[PDB]
Amino acid sequence: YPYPVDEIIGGDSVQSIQRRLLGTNWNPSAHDMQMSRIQAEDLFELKVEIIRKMAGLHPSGDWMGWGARALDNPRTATGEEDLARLHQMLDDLQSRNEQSATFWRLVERVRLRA
Repeated sequence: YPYPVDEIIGGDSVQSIQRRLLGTNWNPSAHDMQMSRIQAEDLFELKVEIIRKMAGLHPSGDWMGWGARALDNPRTATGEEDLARLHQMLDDLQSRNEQSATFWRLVERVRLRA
């Protein structure tokens, strides 16, 4: 796995995503810790790929500092985006770059440098 669990990219880390996945489960079993860690690693790796892509497509956006917040979903239980949806977003950016709906949606969401 390419990232230590405490390395922060775009304002998130594996550990911070795991904490969000755990939600109100303040005393999780070892089983729930394992499950949330595996899911958090998968989400983080994908988020980083999207954030790095957007950082170049959108230099005015503070992608490396705050990009993870632009990938939240207000309609999910944890606020994390669905894994398959993140894959769809990355495919859209890889296929169509700044001509994609994903590019424009993310440009509108993200905090700017200025």
